[PDB]
Amino acid sequence: GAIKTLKQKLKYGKKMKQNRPIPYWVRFKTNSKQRYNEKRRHWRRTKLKM
Amino acid sequence: AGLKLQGRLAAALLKCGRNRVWLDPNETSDIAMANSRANVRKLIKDGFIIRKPVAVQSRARWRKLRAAKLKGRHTGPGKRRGTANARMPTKVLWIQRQRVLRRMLMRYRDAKKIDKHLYRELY
Amino acid sequence: RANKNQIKTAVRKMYDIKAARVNTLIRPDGLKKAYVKLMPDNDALDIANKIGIL
Amino acid sequence: ARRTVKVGITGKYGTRYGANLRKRVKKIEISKKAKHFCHWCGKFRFKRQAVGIWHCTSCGKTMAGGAWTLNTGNSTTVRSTIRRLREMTE
Amino acid sequence: PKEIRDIKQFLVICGRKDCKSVKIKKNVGNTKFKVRTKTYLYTLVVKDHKKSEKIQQSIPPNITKEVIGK
Amino acid sequence: TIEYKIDCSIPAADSIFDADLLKGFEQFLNERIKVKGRTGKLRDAVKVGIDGTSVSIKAFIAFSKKYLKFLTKKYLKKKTLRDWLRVVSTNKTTYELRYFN
RNA sequence: AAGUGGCAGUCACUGGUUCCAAUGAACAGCCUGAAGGAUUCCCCUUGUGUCCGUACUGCAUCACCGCAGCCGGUCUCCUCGACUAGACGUCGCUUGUCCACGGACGAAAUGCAGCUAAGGGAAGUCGGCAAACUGGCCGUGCACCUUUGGAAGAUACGGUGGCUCCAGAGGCCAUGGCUCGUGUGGAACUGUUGCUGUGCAGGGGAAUCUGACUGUUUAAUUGAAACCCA
RNA sequence: GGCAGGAAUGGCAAACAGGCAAGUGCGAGCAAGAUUCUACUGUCAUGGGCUGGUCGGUGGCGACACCCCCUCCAGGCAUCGAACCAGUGAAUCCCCUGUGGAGUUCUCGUUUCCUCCUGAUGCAGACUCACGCGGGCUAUCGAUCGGCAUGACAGAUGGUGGUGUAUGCCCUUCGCUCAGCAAGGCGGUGUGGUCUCACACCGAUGG
RNA sequence: UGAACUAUACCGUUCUACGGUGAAGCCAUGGGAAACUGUGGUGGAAGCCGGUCGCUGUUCUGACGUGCAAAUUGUGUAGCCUGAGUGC
Ligand SMILES: [Zn+2]
Repeated sequence: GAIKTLKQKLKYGKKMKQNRPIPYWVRFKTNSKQRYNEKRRHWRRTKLKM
Repeated sequence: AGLKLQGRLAAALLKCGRNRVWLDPNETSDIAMANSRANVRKLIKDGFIIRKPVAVQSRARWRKLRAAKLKGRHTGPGKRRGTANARMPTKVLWIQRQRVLRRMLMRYRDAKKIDKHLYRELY
Repeated sequence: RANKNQIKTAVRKMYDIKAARVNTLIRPDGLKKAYVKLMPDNDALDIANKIGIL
Repeated sequence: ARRTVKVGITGKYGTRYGANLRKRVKKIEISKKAKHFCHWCGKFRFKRQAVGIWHCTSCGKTMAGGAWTLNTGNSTTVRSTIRRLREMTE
Repeated sequence: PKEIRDIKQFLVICGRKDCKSVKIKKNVGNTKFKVRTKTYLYTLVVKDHKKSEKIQQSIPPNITKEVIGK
Repeated sequence: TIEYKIDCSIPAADSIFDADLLKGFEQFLNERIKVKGRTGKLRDAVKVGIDGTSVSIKAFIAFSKKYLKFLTKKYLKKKTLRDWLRVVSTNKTTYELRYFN
């Protein structure tokens, strides 16, 4: 709902920011780097505890 | 979604609802290039979007039936589902009878038509 | 953590413009957004062409 | 018309709880509901507010006595004994 | 908002530093002057058809006299 | 004694309701104007005449204007001209026969 | 000059009335009084109003929980028209929606659901299980037994449409104008005897055992004669 | 620092209870926020600066009414269950007459449908004998006068003062009139170029 | 560690159509020497009845039983629904 705490809102915003796919230029980093973002949540799949 | 945004904006601007909004089928292109409430206003001014007149729930049947029922036509024992007290309560009948009779007695008492002893008698 | 008063003074110091009012959001991500309504004598467009918003 | 024979105010209980218990509660509830005599203003106006509290709607008095009746019998005898004891040790 | 009792109250309200503008509504039934002081709008309703003109003249020239009527 | 007008100038200029569809309309009215809920009882109560390209209903009695709108719509329907013409109130005591835009 | 078209349910307030061996918060804040005391004589970050929540969902057929986009569950508010006693039930304006994997073939057998069925009427079966009968309202009327309260809607009998009338209650302006019983009774005519015409809507009676009653109960095999009660 | 007061530690805890104050255009204009922005119209709480003569005064028979700080104590509001009955008001809903637009018209139908609206706020008004909605109190009079009466659906009252009467007095829910306010909204009828849109006109402020 | 399901206590708070029936109290009235009593109304009580929401869960020992569901389901059938009621 609309009612939140400032702490909860900051945490939800950080989770929104983390919910992002890897930059494209990252795989090319010489020593073989990450291909995809394995830490990526979706509101349907997995819920935040909070 | 082809014209969903335009239908929603038009419902808002017309104060009806998207199920009373009429989008011109021969102007679907210009309607789809709307993109804003201002352009939906332009389209509404131009006639490519209309507020359909509310459908009819005519009352002429009920009105004729009500005239006849007041004449006493469809009120017989075969049309009554609720008890007499549920149709017309004996309590409200008594209440309005008492008020009518007390108003009459009190009008007669104010005039020199009855004594106050006769008033209390009849009350 | 900027107050509306802090934002008023900071705005008047960065760009010497009197703020008629300040309203503030904390936008979802966690940034704090501020609308700064200028006095009628001021012109947000004439200020934006300085600031670089164009 | 007369609506009951033996049952009185206990018509609310209908058929339940037993005749000999409805008898006692009738004797009690008639008094609990009735207006009692005010020995102050001289009007039958004491209404039972709560258990033991009786308010007079005319005089405005508020008295403590009796769960179901304004004055218990022990109260009426206690008044007399206390009066006579005070009379003698004046 | 508040109504004005008569034209002398209207004029003493118009003669205040905090008054800024008089709106003039030209109705079929009447004509009314809406003085915008701060915290209140003072409306003077007059039904006469040339008393209104003389009152619009009475209005001092330092006040913005916005005529509304459509 | 009120006056009412039905303005047929717009059609009469284009030769659709011009010559004697107007007089047929007048006779339609003389037939169907109802006074106290009866027809033929419009003598000394309602007089229908024609000021050329516009019909004129003079009413000695309490008469309605939406009633005239009803009856002109009925005449337009009976003459099939309603697909092309609209009755529009341009002035009190006046209706007009216009085209659709 | 300065309530009033109508009346239905809802809400608010008002005046009350009943119920309790039940009498149905506190605090901040605010006000009045009583008694004392004392008594120099328009303008200002458009004064201040800072801080945080503010999207959308939310009885969800996809936004939550149930491993899921699960016929389950989940808090409150508003709530139209017609029939009707109606927040039942049936249909409709406003709002919203046509989304649930579909298509052909009259579409086997079997099944899960809806119905019918002659003659008989429990002969079926552990057992009338399942279904059926009855069903609303009005009038007349109602037995045993009883804790005198009930039993009881006992059981039962008659009617119910449509139309045209006849009676029948009130109010306002001033015994006339207007409003005026969808609320009742009677009669005449009428119909292939049929009318609570649809949805809805008790089958009834007579005993034995048992618990007095009402209430409670093993969430997910037992609702009981068990527990509780006075 | 002196004097005079001053029993009884500091908090947490309700997004349903207590608890200051905002309404309309739901728009200027949003793709997405809005009692938050916007245009109007308001409301609330609180701070600072400035300018020999002192128990605020008066009217009413009364209920009461009007104009011109400090201490302590006594009260009260906040403030409280449920159900039922009656009344009034609101919005909804419906009806009558009329208007504006629309649907039907094979026949009938002065027909059918929509609309005809009004918020907070005001130290504005008329009543308040609620002469629309009702309780309380005041003054006068003094009842059952021998048949007690008044008022209620029901209560309920009355020599502990009924009925009647009046400058009657008070509070409150409203409702009504005005300002807000018609400029807005609603149903339309048009003009102008058109454009990255303003003007004109009409239509119940009905019972 | 857990009282988010669930049991119970407290604090605050919410919800409860439409009918039937007709307790006390009251009004008129008939009878009686009186004590008492007949009738017609009014009134609207009850851990009262039917019944909606709702809650519960009888019966079909129906459906399903690789389900919609690790307990649900019926265009059924039932219990209660002003109270020892109900939820948050
Ligand atoms: Zn007393």
